[PDB]
Amino acid sequence: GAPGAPGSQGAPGLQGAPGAPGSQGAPGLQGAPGAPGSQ
Amino acid sequence: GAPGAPGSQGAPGLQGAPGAPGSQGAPGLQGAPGAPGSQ
Amino acid sequence: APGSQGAPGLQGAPGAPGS
Amino acid sequence: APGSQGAPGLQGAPGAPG
Amino acid sequence: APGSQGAPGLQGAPGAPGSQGAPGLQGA
Amino acid sequence: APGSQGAPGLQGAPGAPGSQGAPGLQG
Amino acid sequence: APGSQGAPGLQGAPGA
Amino acid sequence: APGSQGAPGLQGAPGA
Amino acid sequence: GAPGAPGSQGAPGLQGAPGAPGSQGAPGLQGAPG
Amino acid sequence: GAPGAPGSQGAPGLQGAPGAPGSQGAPGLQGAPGAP
Amino acid sequence: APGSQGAPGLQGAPGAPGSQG
Amino acid sequence: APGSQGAPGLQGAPGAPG
Amino acid sequence: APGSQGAPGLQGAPGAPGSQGAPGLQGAPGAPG
Amino acid sequence: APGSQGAPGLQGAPGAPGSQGAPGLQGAPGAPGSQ
Amino acid sequence: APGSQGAPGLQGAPG
Amino acid sequence: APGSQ
Repeated sequence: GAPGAPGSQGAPGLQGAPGAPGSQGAPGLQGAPGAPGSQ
Repeated sequence: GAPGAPGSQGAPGLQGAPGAPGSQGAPGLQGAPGAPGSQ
Repeated sequence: APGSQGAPGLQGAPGAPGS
Repeated sequence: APGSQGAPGLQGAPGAPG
Repeated sequence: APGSQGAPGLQGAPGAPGSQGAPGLQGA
Repeated sequence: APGSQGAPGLQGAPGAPGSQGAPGLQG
Repeated sequence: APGSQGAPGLQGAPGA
Repeated sequence: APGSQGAPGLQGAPGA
Repeated sequence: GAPGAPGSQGAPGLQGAPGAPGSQGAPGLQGAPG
Repeated sequence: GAPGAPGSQGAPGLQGAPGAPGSQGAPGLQGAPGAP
Repeated sequence: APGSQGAPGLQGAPGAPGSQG
Repeated sequence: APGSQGAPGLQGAPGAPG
Repeated sequence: APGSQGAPGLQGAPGAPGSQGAPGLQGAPGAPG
Repeated sequence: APGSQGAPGLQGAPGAPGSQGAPGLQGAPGAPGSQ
Repeated sequence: APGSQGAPGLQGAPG
Repeated sequence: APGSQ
């Protein structure tokens, strides 16, 4: 009258869940007055 | 008969690596081009 | 992954310099 | 994907005084 | 709830300055 | 569960639909 | 920004 | 959106 | 075997016009200078 | 017994039908506004 | 599949003009 | 991840009088 | 169906049409003047 | 169904990248010159 | 593609 | 540019 021992292992990686944000990095400002054509 | 040994999964919550590192985005040029001399 | 960018052509005609 | 729809936007600037 | 798991619907609420403009340019 | 599956997220995309210098040649 | 194509500014307009 | 590299992309200050 | 071919259905693919396109409008066509 | 190709087959699933007009890119832009 | 990529408005050198104007 | 893709693009027309 | 299982097909040759012609980008400057 | 299907490949043409059509070559129309 | 962005005119400042 | 400097 004995059942088994279903000690289900864990997940070696499991829900690591990397953010996967995706690179938005946007250095996008050289807008300092670039010598405007007003001379 | 006797108990068992571990092992199971199917899909233990797939997550996905991070997206990427900050790009250069849309680097600007300047406020206005043409000349820096006095108008 | 959904990676969705090669080169957005990196500048749409930067500008028309006044001179 | 697209880089800010012509990233700068109206690059020559909208003079449009009036 | 067996439910599911999903990343946020979207980000915050940005957007306004940085496109283009020159209220004061005439270039005549 | 019907929980951590997005939802609250706003645009989070700054359209930045205006950049008016103003001081420049004439105007 | 992408999405506002066509003539989001004066473009052809030399000025005002 | 159309997701395009739009913007007016032109010049207008010294244009007129 | 083959009780009712459980889920032995057809596999339609990518209908419509796969190949996500997009409009593209750059700085407008330049005028004909004098 | 022995399912006849068990599971299911509803392949098409989601669909984007990306049948946008081939022009996609600015076809010919805007007729040259000739200026003085 | 490997995809989703962008390169939208991949201008390259649309105008690349000097002091033409 | 198609290996990104052909990305031949950067600044357009920096023309005008400048 | 032991036939095959690999998620093999990742898109294909025609792929992005990417015609990549550039009929004209900057050639004859429309008679700038 | 041992080896049921003949491993349908990339359902036709593999080789992701496209860039086919070459609408033109270069040189936006007009009149050449340093103007 | 290390060192591979010059699309418009990069490294072409003739001024 | 042929000028502006």
